[PDB]
Amino acid sequence: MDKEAFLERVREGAELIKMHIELGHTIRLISHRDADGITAGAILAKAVAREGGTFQLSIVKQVSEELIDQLAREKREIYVFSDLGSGSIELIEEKLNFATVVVADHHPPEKDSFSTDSHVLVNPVPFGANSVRDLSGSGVAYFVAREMNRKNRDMAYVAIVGAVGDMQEIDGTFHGLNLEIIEDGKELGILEVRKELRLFGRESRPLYQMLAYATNPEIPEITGDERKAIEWLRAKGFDPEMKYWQLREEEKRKLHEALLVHMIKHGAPKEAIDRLIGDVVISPLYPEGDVRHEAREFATLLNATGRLNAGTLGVAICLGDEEAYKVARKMLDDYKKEQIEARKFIIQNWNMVEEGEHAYVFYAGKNIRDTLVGIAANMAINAGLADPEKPVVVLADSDEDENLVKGSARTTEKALEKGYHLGEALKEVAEKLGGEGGGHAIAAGIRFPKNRIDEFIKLFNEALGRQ
Repeated sequence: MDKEAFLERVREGAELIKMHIELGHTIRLISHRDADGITAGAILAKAVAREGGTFQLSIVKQVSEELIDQLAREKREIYVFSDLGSGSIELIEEKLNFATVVVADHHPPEKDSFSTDSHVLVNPVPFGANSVRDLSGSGVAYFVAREMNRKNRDMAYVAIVGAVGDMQEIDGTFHGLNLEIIEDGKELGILEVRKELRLFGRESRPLYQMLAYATNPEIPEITGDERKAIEWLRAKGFDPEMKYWQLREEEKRKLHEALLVHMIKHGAPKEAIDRLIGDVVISPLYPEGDVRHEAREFATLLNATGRLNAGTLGVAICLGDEEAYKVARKMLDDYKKEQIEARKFIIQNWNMVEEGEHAYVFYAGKNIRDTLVGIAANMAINAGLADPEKPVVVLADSDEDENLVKGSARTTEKALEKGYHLGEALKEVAEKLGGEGGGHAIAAGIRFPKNRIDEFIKLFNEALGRQ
């Protein structure tokens, strides 16, 4: 793999950053949105701060020409790209030749090096490392930070969180330079490698969801069906509502046994089994039951902050800001709280639905958020409250606009046998009201003027009548 040539570029980028830190220049940091990028960005930010330096961080979706030009107009002394930039080398090189740039990334590069000296490409791939299993974005950032100062080895777990988010251990175990980072984490006792269930949700999910949402690999006759999964755990004498971390080591082994036997009974290859049960990274730095205690669950948290326009908050968490974690918790729990509220409202106030000949229409106004309209509809159905043969529509005032109403329609298999098609019906009514609508036969959505709700109820019943 020629580690020494790679380590040479690492040192190149490490000393270059420290040079600007000692010059009192603000280190401009740019990192990718996912878990690999948020962890990578934090590792560099930690390094800068540990040296008494100063940084400004950005969490972006991708490197684009617009972005590079924005950055060039900031006229910074140094730009540090993290988990990004490898495909944008000549771009970066032309528009940022006036400044120092360090690229710490593992994606297949455009070129194997920058033509000028003040631009260094820190990347293991040109030296013979596999982009998807030998080291991740957080990993190369970790090498840089460790060269700057060995103390940054305490970010070893944060580095591995990125690796797992990037699925570097897709086969069930770690490889390449990742192994070195893990050993650093083992020496500082901030991470432990277990042999456990490699599924998501060992800290914050019920066992039956942990199994049903298993895709790598999939669990035959269980993946997809939560009810089948519930039945399965109860039959093997397990609490389907319990969380994996709440099991004893004794109970965990028997869970593994039942799953081993389950896979063998379906003829799964050894490789599939080794992906289901294998390396799981745990950190003593966090209490068991907390999503930060295991790497996959941590990465899932950070991916979430990335998609919620709060990537910099996810970075703060990796840095050790407990208050940031509280922000992230309330942020996620407030949504779960709205989903619960949505189902409460529609069931309690169900005595006020505009039942027509063919459909139920429920207007909730401001009471339910745009996005929760669909699950509200499903609630009325699943409660057995609504006639299963009769489609349900929930309507709520839109957050974006004000004169607008977003709506979603759901129904059943039984109803579809009457020839119903919510997508085609919502299409027709939308066009007539001057809005947008469409979707599948069993589920669809629509947006239209708030002042034509009575007209919608008429048109929607009529549109279903024709089918």
